[PDB]
Amino acid sequence: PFSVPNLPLNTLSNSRVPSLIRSMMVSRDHGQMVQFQNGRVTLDGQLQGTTPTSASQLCKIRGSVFHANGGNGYNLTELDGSPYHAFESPAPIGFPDLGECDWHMEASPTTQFDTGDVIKQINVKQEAAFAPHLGTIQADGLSDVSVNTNMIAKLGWVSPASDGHRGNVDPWVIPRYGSTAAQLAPPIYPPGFGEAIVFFMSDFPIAHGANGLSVPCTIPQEFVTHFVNEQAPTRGEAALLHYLDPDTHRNLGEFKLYPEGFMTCVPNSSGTGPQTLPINGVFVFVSWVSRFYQLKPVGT
Amino acid sequence: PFSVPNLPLNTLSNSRVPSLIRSMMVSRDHGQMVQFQNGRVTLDGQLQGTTPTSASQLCKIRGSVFHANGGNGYNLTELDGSPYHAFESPAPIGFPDLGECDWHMEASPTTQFDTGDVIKQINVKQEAAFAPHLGTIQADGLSDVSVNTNMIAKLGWVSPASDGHRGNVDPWVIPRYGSTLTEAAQLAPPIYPPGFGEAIVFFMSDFPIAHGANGLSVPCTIPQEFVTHFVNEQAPTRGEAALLHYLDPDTHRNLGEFKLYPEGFMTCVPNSSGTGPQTLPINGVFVFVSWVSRFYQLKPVGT
Ligand SMILES: OC[C@H]1O[C@H](O[C@@H]2[C@@H](O)[C@H](O)O[C@H](CO)[C@@H]2O)[C@H](O)[C@@H](O)[C@H]1O
Repeated sequence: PFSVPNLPLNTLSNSRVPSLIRSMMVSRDHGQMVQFQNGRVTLDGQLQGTTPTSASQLCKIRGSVFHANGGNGYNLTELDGSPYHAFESPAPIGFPDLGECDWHMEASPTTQFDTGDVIKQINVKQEAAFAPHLGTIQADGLSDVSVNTNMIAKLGWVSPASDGHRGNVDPWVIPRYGSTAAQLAPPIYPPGFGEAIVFFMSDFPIAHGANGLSVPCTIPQEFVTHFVNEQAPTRGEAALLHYLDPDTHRNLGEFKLYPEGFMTCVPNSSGTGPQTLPINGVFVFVSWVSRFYQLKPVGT
Repeated sequence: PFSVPNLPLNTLSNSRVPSLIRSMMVSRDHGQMVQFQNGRVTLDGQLQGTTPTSASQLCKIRGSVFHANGGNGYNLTELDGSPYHAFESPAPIGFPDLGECDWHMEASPTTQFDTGDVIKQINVKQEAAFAPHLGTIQADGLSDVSVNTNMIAKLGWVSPASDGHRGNVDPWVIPRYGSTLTEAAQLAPPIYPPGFGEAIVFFMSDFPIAHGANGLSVPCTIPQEFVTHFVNEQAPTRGEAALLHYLDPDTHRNLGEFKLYPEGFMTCVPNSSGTGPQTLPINGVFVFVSWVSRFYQLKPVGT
């Protein structure tokens, strides 16, 4: 039988950045289509895009340093050191999906070292030499690292594109994985009947973010892990959820979780919808309903 | 009904550092006693020490910058910004438990910013002014940050203690959480091997460690996703130990027997050499078999 975690949202992680859920929101400006590659999972527990099981795999890169004429960078592997297979994902699992911005990362050797001198602040730009699908990315800060040095890089902060084609960091945009083409997790659309996609918002270090520090995702990481663990057969077109008060277990709103692993509500006329709900509530599965089951409006 | 995650180990996180499980081991040198404060949970889902629900809360510090008595640091809060209550727990939830080393962290404001110039490389030393239990730590790299600037710091790497009292980083050692007596601090209790040839199973992950006693390796007593699972399930503990099989999901073979105790740690009986689970593959899955007595004798594991 299908279930969602009985865990308060404010204790759970974003599925695109390793950061606690701070709020829920709907977006009129950005909610018409998203194609996030992290936080992508079916309700019967099939991982999609670059989505890992663990939050500890999120926004990390592993590779061997290459030195090329007018570029240095990484020949990419999976985080565990094993080969990257194109038949599995558009990039190695846990690869960041924050498109069209600079990635400021801390890179360390995957071999035992004595001193912090071998730890490098690197900058990955999304320009011509950004080709994760082809297994190669260019990175600044590697000029003094020996060729074939194996390193793990962890995303620290993001800033506007070095080439200046954008003024801000747009956390709704995914990368262009590179091609000469990647099998992306499919686009998510609001399915009609006044329904808006629910976004789980977390703060991440972003210089000039369109929404300041806020990064949206379509499902908490611990929900991803739960579905992968349970492998519950999908026995309906949508799973009806209640968002409960953690003290009283009283119903604060109705939500539909679709087989494609994203969630919707109908926001109240006023505007905000789930944004006015408290963030220490718990989702509970009620029953399977049709994809045209009409939800009561949520919020003020 | 009690269960453990049906997920391969190599896809799961260490519960002390946010890093994938690379191997299992028993420890002759360190396995007689551990008192890790992260990865601490009962089988019926009670969090202990500083253990968070989420791997994303691990090895993070949140606080407001102070300048006092020629030393700079943080008045600590919980990671969600809510107040840290002193004299109640060893430290805020997710606070690192890597004792007697320097913590090199990246600190960023919890308020929107325009430039990366506000992002600071800080060093937290475990010296006289390291008092997380009292809700205060000192850090190098904060002299140029305005008083009351609210920041989250994320652990990047650790190195030997600046004061030189130790030559390497020992990842088996927990912090001294103030000038308070360890007995008066509200620590998750010590874990002992329970007898009958049983050794504590340690889940090993690589973390960026300069001059580590075990190189990059950090041990923990349970995968983070196991912690979350027990907190979610709240399964009543109906036995003295939970018997597990470690299965190869590809070959359909039982690779070894393990006992998971109510205190949330796992044991095996290692072979004569004492290498035990270290030779097992890391892509296996644990499954709950049944509740057994503390005297239930396990088949030896390894080579
Ligand atoms: O050995 C203690 C200490 O080592 C590093 O500090 C050294 C410093 O002692 C030396 O004089 O200069 C180098 C070059 O930058 C380092 O700053 C670590 O930084 C420190 O955390 C501690 O591990």
